[PDB]
Amino acid sequence: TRKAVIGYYFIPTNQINNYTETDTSVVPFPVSNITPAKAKQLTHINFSFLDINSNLECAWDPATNDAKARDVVNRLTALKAHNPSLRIMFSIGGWYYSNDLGVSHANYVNAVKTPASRAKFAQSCVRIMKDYGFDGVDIDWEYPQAAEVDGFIAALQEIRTLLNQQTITDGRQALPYQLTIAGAGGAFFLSRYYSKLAQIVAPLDYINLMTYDLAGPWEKVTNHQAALFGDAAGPTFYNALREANLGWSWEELTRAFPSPFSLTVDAAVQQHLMMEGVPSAKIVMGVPFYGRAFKGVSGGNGGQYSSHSTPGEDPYPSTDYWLVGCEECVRDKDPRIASYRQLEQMLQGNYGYQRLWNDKTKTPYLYHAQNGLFVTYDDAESFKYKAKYIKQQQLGGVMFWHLGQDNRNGDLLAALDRYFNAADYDDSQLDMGTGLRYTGVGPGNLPIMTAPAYVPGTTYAQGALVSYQGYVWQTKWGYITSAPGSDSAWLKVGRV
Amino acid sequence: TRKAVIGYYFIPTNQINNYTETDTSVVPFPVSNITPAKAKQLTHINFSFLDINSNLECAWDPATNDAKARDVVNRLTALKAHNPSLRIMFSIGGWYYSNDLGVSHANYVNAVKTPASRAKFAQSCVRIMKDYGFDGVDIDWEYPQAAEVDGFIAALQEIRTLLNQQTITDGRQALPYQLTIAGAGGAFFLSRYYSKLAQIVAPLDYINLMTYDLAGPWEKVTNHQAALFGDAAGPTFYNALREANLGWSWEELTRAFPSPFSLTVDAAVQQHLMMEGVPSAKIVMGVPFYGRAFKGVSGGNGGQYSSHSTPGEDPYPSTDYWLVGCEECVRDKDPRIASYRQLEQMLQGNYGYQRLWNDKTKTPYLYHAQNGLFVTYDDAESFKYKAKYIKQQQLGGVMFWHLGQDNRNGDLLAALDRYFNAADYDDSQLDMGTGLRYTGVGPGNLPIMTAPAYVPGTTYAQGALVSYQGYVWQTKWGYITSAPGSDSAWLKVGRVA
Ligand SMILES: NC(N)=NCCC[C@@H]1NC(=O)[C@@H]2CCCN2C1=O
Ligand SMILES: NC(N)=NCCC[C@@H]1NC(=O)[C@@H]2CCCN2C1=O
Repeated sequence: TRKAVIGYYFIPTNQINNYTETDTSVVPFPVSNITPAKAKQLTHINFSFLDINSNLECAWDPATNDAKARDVVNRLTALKAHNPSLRIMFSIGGWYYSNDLGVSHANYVNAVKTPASRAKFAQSCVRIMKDYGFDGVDIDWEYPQAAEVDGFIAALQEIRTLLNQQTITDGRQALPYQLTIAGAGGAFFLSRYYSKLAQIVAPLDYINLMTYDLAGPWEKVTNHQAALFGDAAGPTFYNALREANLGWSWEELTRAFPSPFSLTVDAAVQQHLMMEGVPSAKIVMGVPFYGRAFKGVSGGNGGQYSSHSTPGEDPYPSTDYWLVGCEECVRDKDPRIASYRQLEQMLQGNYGYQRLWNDKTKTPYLYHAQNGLFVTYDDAESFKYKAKYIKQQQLGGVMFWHLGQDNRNGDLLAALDRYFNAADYDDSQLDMGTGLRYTGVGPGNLPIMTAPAYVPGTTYAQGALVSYQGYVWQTKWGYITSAPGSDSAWLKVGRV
Repeated sequence: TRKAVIGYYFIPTNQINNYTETDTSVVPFPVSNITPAKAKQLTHINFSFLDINSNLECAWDPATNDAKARDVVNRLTALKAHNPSLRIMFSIGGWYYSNDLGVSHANYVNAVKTPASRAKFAQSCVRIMKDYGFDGVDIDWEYPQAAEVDGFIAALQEIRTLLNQQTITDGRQALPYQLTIAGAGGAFFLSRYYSKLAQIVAPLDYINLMTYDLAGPWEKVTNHQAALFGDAAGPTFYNALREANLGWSWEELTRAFPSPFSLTVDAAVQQHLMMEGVPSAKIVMGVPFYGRAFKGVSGGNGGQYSSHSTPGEDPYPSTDYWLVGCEECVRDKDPRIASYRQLEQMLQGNYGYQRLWNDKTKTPYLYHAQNGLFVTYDDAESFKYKAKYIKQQQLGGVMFWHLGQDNRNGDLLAALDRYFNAADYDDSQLDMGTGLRYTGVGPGNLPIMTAPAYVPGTTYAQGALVSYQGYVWQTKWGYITSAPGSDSAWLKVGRVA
């Protein structure tokens, strides 16, 4: 099965309202930049972002010029002429609109509240999809909280019901309408809805993990924002999942959620695979087409794992654009984020940056020894290991933010496509390294094991293993006189 | 309120059937050994044991001569003439009958299954109670677990309803019929029903904790079987309550159930107190009137916390009776258990035992340097600390197993009564020691705390404390923008006044 390659196309309301493909000063990345070749390397483009309004319906920014919006969307759907598998999805939400303190947060909470609010909301998503010509719905609420999760799940189920009906009504069996969400790629936010992951993923074609922004100026020490595996020399974090609303025992929580742990892409993927009912084929690994920069770092590990003096607030609370050579940072008034396109230009500009590589995390980073700057980012090299992991772990594919950040030749996208699809690319010998793997074990990823059938009437010693009801169990202490599932002394440790 | 003093009177079916008060080789402990003085020192006598038959009703062992059974019980209820507060309870169950692998275990599981079975069983308990002249029902199922607990709770509730009505019918308001159970005194068995303790205890007058047998040959390291407090030098154990179906977070489980921990009497009592809705007044501390012996122990620490070579199978699989001076052990065929009566004799018999004391656990022990023996037991001195604990912790009283093991003068029973009631006993200056106390805190026994009210729309740093919906909450990590409650970021740490 072809791996999904999902790229976000984000365009601010002012750029839509002033849309032009001939003046990068107004619209830095117009649709025309997505050439036929690039359209063929994508399976999905997530047009972003739409929102949920006070009327609790899916809707465009109230300030959007609808006729201009329709034309931009039509340009995107026109790309399907070059790739019959291409889908132009539209994304609802994003951090700005939906975070707990975001401008539209209450609308998300209220829209999933009742059977009626959900029906109205689901209907609006499908109506918007059909009216503008989109191929599916992607919801990026960052993020529903424990008490809102059942409502969220029910809303997704409703949209799924309506989309499947629309697929048949439109004769779209060959390319069914889809439903996806952008899911948390870090344990802290993930813990909000983790316990009900299976129910959340059931109505989805994919859950696209935001497995990046795992480091930022909001953290005390610099770190890689999307390390594939862990580096023992780097910072470790509290494993929030042990506090998720699971109802599991201490042994179960402990074995599934070691703490502290390394916040990496592998951790997030493995945490999802640990839940039963969450299929690897629906998990999509997100990757960033941008880097995060920090100032005020010290030497010793090339800028890595160092204290820093970078403001963590949004918007950037200063006028000091200190990321040397980053012209896009001046345009966007924030030196803490730089597109791969800009970083590549900074590297060939002799600005004082050294490109270094961490072979544990399998990610590159820049160090500016003169100015004390550190940049964590991803590139065509880190993408080889992530692509191999996606294939080995049988994931659904890759997602990335965002298309306008790739370089002019579309090298990052081309690399992802190459790694999955090129007949002459062979990563059989690619060394995945010795970085730390997440070793938690849960209901969903128990190892295959064998053990004698449990025998009623037998008394078991501590550490004994038996098979019962299709799983292998081990005793937590001795003199066990009742059965697995009915005596708490038994721990499920394997399957089959 | 007077503290309860609940003593078991256990008599095997063969002794009932050949009951005699003039031949200790047939009946070692006849009822006649309970004088008026002893009757006045007790508040309850738990006659044991009755069972639950295949008809799922309370019943005597089928092999019991009924007339002889009534005569033994009559000797016990006649003691009431000497103490108007005394109750002769009858106990249903016990280890032999009710353990998972016991001969009658199925009957316990099936009797509590449905409204009909529970009604039938509860009616039979009250019928036996009235027919034989008992003053209450005590159930000692060791122990219900899983799906059985809800049924058990409903059966207890049903018996309570029937007893209360019987009390009114009989005009027994001055000494109402009572309902109690023997409860696990250790976390492993306690974990079976721990999550529903409040519901189990609601219909009871008392839950009598079997806070003994916390050490035994079944364990690789010798230890005190009923330490009041812990000795950091002794063995520690996995806290099984961490595995009960409580629905608590990892932090809550860890805070409530330190692990490994010292299996002590204080741990069991504190573990019950940690659960919301379990009143200290209903908690009864059990104590043993017998000791457990180990052979093959090493020198150095008086036989304490040493490897040993003591058989663990039951029955005692050997014919070797190695507990020096213990002839009772010969009569009963097991050198691993001895009554306080017999142990006291071994101490007056110049057999080479040293009586030592652990000032952390507040318990005595015997050490036979010559033969490599260790005996853990309780005596009048250890009962001083336990009785003071009962008073300080406002527990309902003390329970013990069993009356036949006290010495002929009834000194252990006399000591307990004295510690609770004698005007001439003063423990105000008795030092409880520095042994390890159980310090778990449960979401159901949080301290009063004070914090600013939670402000919606605020972002909280790690470790911040706020008050919200009756509790004080602490954040487990930073940048918290969610409200306290089920949300993973917040931990209930205190109660708002
Ligand atoms: N200015 C900053 N931080 N840019 C990085 C934006 C990362 C971007 N934010 C989002 O909310 C969407 C949700 C879907 C995935 N997204 C992103 O990667
Ligand atoms: N021979 C031995 N092991 N004697 C110790 C028996 C302890 C005794 N056993 C039980 O089942 C009753 C239930 C009520 C309290 N019990 C005991 O202490």
